[PDB]
Amino acid sequence: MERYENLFAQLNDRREGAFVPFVTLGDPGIEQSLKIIDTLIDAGADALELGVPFSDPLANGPTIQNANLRAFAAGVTPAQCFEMLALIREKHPTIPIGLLMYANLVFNNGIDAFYARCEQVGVDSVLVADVPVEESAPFRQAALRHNIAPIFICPPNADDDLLRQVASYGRGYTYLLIEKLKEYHAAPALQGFGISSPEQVSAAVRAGAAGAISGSAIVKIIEKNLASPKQMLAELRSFVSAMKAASRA
Amino acid sequence: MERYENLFAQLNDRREGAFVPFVTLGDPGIEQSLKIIDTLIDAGADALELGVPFSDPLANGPTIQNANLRAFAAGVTPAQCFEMLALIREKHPTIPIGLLMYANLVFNNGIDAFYARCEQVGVDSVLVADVPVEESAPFRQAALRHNIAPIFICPPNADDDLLRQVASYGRGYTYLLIEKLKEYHAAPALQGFGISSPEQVSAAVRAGAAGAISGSAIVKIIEKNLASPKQMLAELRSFVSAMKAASRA
Amino acid sequence: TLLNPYFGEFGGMYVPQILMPALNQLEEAFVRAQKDPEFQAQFADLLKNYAGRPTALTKCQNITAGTRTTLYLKREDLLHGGAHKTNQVLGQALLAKRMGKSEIIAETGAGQHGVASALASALLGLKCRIYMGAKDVERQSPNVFRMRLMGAEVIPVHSGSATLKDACNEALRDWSGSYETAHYMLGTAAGPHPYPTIVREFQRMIGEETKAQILDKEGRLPDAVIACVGGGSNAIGMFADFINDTSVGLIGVEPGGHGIETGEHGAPLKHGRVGIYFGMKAPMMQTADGQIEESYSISAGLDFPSVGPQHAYLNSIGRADYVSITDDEALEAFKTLCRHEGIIPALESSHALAHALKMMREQPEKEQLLVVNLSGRGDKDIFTVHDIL
Amino acid sequence: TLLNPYFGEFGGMYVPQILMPALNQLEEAFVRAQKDPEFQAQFADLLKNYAGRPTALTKCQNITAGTRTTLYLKREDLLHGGAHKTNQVLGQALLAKRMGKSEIIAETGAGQHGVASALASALLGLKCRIYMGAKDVERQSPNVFRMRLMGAEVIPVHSGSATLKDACNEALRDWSGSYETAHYMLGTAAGPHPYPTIVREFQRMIGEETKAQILDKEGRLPDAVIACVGGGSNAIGMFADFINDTSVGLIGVEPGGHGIETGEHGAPLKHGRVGIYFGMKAPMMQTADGQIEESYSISAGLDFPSVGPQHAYLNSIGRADYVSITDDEALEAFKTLCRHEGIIPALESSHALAHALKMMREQPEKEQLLVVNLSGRGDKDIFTVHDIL
Ligand SMILES: O=P(O)(O)OC[C@@H](O)[C@@H](O)c1c[nH]c2ccccc12
Ligand SMILES: O=P(O)(O)OC[C@@H](O)[C@@H](O)c1c[nH]c2ccccc12
Ligand SMILES: *Cc1c(COP(=O)(O)O)cnc(C)c1O
Ligand SMILES: *Cc1c(COP(=O)(O)O)cnc(C)c1O
Ligand SMILES: [K+]
Ligand SMILES: [K+]
Repeated sequence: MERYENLFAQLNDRREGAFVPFVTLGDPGIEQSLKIIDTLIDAGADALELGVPFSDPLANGPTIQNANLRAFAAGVTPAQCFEMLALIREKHPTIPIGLLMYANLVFNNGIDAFYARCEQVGVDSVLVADVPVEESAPFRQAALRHNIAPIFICPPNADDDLLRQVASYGRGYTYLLIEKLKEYHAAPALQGFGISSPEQVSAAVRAGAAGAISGSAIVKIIEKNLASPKQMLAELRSFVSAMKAASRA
Repeated sequence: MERYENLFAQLNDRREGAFVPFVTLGDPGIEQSLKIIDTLIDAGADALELGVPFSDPLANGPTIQNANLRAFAAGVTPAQCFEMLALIREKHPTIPIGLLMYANLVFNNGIDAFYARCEQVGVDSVLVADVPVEESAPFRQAALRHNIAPIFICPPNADDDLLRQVASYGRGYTYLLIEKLKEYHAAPALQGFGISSPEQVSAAVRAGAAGAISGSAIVKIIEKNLASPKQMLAELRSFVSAMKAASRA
Repeated sequence: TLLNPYFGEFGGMYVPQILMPALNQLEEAFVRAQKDPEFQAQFADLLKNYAGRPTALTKCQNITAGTRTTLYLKREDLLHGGAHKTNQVLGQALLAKRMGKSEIIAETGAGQHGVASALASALLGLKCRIYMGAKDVERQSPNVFRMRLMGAEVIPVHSGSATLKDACNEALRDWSGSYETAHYMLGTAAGPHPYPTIVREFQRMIGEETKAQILDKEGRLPDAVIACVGGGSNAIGMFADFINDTSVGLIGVEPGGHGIETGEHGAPLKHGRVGIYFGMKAPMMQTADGQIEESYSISAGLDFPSVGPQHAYLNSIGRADYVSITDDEALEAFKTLCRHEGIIPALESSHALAHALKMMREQPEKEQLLVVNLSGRGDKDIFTVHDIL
Repeated sequence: TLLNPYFGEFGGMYVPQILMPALNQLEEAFVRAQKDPEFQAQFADLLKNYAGRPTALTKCQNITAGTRTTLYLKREDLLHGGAHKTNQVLGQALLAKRMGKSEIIAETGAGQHGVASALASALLGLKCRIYMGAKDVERQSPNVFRMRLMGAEVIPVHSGSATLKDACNEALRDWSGSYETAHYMLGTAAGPHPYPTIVREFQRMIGEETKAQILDKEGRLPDAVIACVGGGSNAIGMFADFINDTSVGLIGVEPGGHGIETGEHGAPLKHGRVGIYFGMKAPMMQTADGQIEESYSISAGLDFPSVGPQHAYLNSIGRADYVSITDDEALEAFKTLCRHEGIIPALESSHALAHALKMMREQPEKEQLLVVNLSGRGDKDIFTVHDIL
């Protein structure tokens, strides 16, 4: 909850937009993943969206699904992900950290217990990809009790009732209309439709969104430079600083 | 017709029974077959029962069916069989010659024409294995018109009506009750149930039959000594003289 | 005999004397059975509750779209076993039981008849032994296993000759001595009387249902009923009830194989000559000097060298018409039915459909109500077609 | 929603927001359809004249001889396609047409659902694309060809994951953007609402016919109805009409695989724990930390890692009872049915029969009227059993 307010407020004073990169925890390896994350952070990432390898990525296409395969090949477990999250939080106190989850890994050993573990490690928000607003009640109530921001996706085929729900239920940011969202006082919208070029970040901000999220683009770079860990980071740094520059004023 | 009367009359004066061996024309080869036949004749055979290789031997078991295979492998045709029959008749004027036929080779180019060809080569009788007394009319009428004796099989499951029919329809000999057959004045009965030992020939005669027919036994010897043509004939001679001796008084 | 063994000049009982008692025994039992309401009720119960009759009559609109032809398919492919064979095999089985017999003797090629004999015997507590030739076995391995699973004793015959007509010899030889306690189960409307008659009567429900169903759907009889002709059972089953309906065309379709002119076909009725074999006088595939030849067809179920006596007769008097369909034409009808109606027809039935498609396509503006007897399913043929495609 | 998405605690619609409109669209159409007499008449015509309903209810006397058990088999193996799958695939296809859709999207494992989607689409003029994983394809090659023959577009998916649940991801992803013109055809009574409800309603004729047929034959309802449970469609189809008949036992049979204790099984309802996946909250095969596991069974048609929501619910309240049957027990029931009744059951249905045989054999003097849902034929399994034997 807290960290998002602080970030968007600061970005606002700077007439700057937020750039949030997505990455799969443990891809291509745990050690390699921590390095990637630090590089993203210190390259200009305003927030982070991290996914934990799930056996059945429903709302995922090619690039992202392959990332999970790589994480699983490395034997990455949810337990190891939360250990990584604690370390990342220990190194970076203010950067908002969001999790992309699938309902089962949240529900597995108790929904509330999951959110407690999130708060304990310093996670700020959780977007459960396969839970529509119609089934979000126990997830959002638990997130709230633990000071976690429940993130909701606002699809292109969204209607008024949905807009109103996402507005009252969501916290932190709205995973993306823009004018209606602000009308209902929704959390700052962050566009996530295949954002892969600097021109797309500036366009997102210009349209009234508070920022943009780029996932596959980041994953591509990793998938592209597996055999060259150093070139992977180097290219990841260049990509991020370019995307961040495009949100800046 | 004629030759059978002459043979049975003579055998009668000698209180002797008839021994008729069966062989497939052209088995194991045409040249080899003519030799086998002459050996059977001059060994003591009183009559001969010859079969022409038919593609589908219905009323035939293992031994006989294999004989046809051998004849066919040698390319024996019905045409070649009738040529053999003429030669055999040219060498032996009095020995009765019977044919074991299957309806199709008789019916093929005209039933009557078949019987005419039989008379022309000097055949004395024809037993069409797959024609019961119920379907014999055109076959027997044609055989008669051409002085050929129509042979009928009298099965063990035969009843009175059949006994009476076989008696009035058959000529030459009755392929086998014995007392009933003589009552109806049937043609001299010749038993053909697996006759393979001298003891069986004497037993057949003692029971009142005019003789015995042995087929598979002869074929066995041929099938047994294929690689040794001379030993084949030698053994065929010994078998025949033994069987013939057993009918003698 | 109690019934006429001949259909004009065709038919008869050309078997060795020893087998006549078995034939006369069977004819007598069949006659009693047909008069017996209890036998009919038992036969009916089985067909209904065990085999799944009445089978449906499917109107195929997609394939006849844009033409004046209305096509219906008699769904024999939906019968227990996937082929029309079951009907008469069940009837013959009840008949053997009526005669107090405990064994069933059969022979096979395509495997379908062996499997059918096996299902009926297993169901009715009969000991079944099936003769099959080595060459034929290896090819029909799936059906061989099916027969064994059903308790049938598949007896391997191999002595030069190893095909249907060649294996029949051993089946008959057995029956010659076992007929007191065993019944030879012939799989088609052929062979010596009373088989051509029994098989037709035990398959005639196909035609009787079709008539009722066509009257229900269209309120009129069809212009023509079309059926493939291997030995003639499915065809005569369909034809039988329509014979006295002179306005209804009866079309039998024989396998043209690689094409009539190539000689590699299985269409004796129209491209062979009368002979005597299989215990009957009928048109057959034979050499100039009387030696029986083998039929050819992409579909093994139509590789019978001869045809039923009643078909040869129906043709002579001009009551039924017979035509031929090539492997290629049959393959096309097969693929067309799959894609347009979602029905995988047996390669055998595909010859009958292929002809119906020809009648339609050659004269698109001709109004005609057709019924094709879809005698079986083609699940068994997917590999064959697969290899050709 | 218009209907309750939950069966107690089980069910729901756990799908990404983007897919909710497609689900609500389908639920609305289903509701209209059910109220529409014309839709019901069209659906009925197809089931009757195309698929072959009503299927028979076979009394199996031979297998229950010497015991007080009377066994009847609901003949779904005689349905067009050889499996109960056709019923609901036809219904869903008419539903897509009601919604003005032209495409059908599906995914497969055992191949049966892909083939079923293909037959319905071909029949009703729908463009069908089927997702299948490489590993799964090579194994189900015959069904792959069948689908292609029926015009279906079998799309080869291969990216590490190559199984049903793994291929569903691409099928759903597609539907996310194509739902305006395409309908995702789910093959079992599972997944997000309204699928568990739609599939049951489109399979309930099995139970409605069984009730009428049992009343006709025995003049009483059965003591128990038994059905194998892969995802739950054939089972719920049989159960549905008997739920309010409290005297009728409902027994669902899950695959025990190599034996429950070995872990290599496919029985999540009784030996798994509630989770959230496949768009539903239901018992499933999963690791201690929430990762979904694979089910195991000699029969591929029962390798679903979860179970329908309504089954998990029927169990919780004690209305239906669920048990497990090992591969070995299923193989024995398979062979026993072949030899004693001449019926080749699918390895899937063999689990349901194997249990009925157990109920009988353990208590031979217990009088009980049983009905086993013979959901499909085992022609497809002869090779599998062949290799084991
Ligand atoms: O790859 P994209 O088009 O740049 O968008 C990021 C996306 O992959 C990431 O946020 C994400 C991972 N899994 C998801 C599941 C649902 C929605 C979004 C996601
Ligand atoms: O082989 P046997 O049992 O000794 O009988 C001679 C027999 O083979 C011969 O006469 C014959 C050949 N083919 C037949 C057909 C039917 C009756 C008899 C035959
Ligand atoms: C056995 C078979 C036939 C061929 O034989 P008929 O005796 O002519 O009927 C036709 N169709 C199918 C599907 C078969 O299995
Ligand atoms: C698909 C299949 C099943 C398993 O699934 P359900 O959804 O449980 O019904 C059962 N039997 C057969 C024969 C099948 O093909
Ligand atoms: K033929
Ligand atoms: K399951």
